[PDB]
Amino acid sequence: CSLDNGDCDQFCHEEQNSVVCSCARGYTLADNGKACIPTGPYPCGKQTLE
Amino acid sequence: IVGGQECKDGECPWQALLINEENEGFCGGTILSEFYILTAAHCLYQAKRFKVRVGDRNTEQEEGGEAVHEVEVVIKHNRFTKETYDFDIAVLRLKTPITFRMNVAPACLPERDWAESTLMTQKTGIVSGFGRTHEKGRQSTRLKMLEVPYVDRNSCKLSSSFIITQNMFCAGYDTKQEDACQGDSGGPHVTRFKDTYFVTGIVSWGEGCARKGKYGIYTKVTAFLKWIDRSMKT
Ligand SMILES: NS(=O)(=O)N1C[C@H](C(=O)Nc2ccc(Cl)cc2)[C@@H](C(=O)Nc2ccc(-n3ccccc3=O)cc2F)C1
Ligand SMILES: [Ca+2]
Ligand code: NA
Repeated sequence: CSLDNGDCDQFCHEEQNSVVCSCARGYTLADNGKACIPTGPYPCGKQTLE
Repeated sequence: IVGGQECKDGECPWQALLINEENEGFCGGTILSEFYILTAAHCLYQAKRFKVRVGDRNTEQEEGGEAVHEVEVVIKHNRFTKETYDFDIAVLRLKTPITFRMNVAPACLPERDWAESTLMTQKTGIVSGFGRTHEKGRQSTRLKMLEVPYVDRNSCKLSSSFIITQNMFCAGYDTKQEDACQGDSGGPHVTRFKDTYFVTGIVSWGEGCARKGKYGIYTKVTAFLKWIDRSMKT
């Protein structure tokens, strides 16, 4: 996870000499297993738009 | 906030304001979820009774989105003491849930190890609030934000009259006249990673505001992630 954050959008951990991405509550890991997908209209940590 | 600028609509949605009986703001808070607000333990000593306002950006005008919430439970860290200002953290459970909307959304809580190695190593964080715009000056009627660089723990300790503990971290500028200030206390310090903002600190204390050779001191949220999780599960 040392560089590029394991290509993870949010959390990165090394599970068995291998990169594992994960996300904050209110998000779901995307098919690519790197991006994080919000579950609702106001997911945590995102600035709001009208 | 000294220096910095006014937040735009939806730019600092996790900001909360603690208001006293006089309906006057005296500390900030950070929205963690529909029922919980993160703030500083020292703030709880200022007003016997207080409520929480969310969605406000101008305290002199009532605008769409502002809402007031009563606090149901106050969970103050049992090791907080004004002697050292260590463990300056508290969680508030509200009586009724916050409805997220434009200007009202929670900041994300990060995973501990990742936050320590990836978030706390970023160059800057963002602090915001309705506090004084100058040391001993008037509180801001508008919500302000300020980008503040993380400061090396050792440089900070050398600059400080008081002990900097592992439950704190420093941020700000040596001489540039920008800093958080009294009144911003309890408020959010967030760090953006890619396109998500994570709460990393709680505005805690400082010697004056924006003083040359002094920095802003924040409660290090990563040190309390398990405490927060336990506190949030009633
Ligand atoms: N009336 S004022 O001049 O505008 N105001 C500005 C200072 C402030 O809060 N700035 C400020 C600056 C930057 C940021 Cl991030 C937050 C607050 C505040 C103060 O002096 N706070 C303060 C100072 C020291 C400790 N402390 C720390 C260790 C041990 C014991 C101990 O008492 C606790 C404190 F409350 C007085
Ligand atoms: Ca207002
Ligand atoms: Na300074």
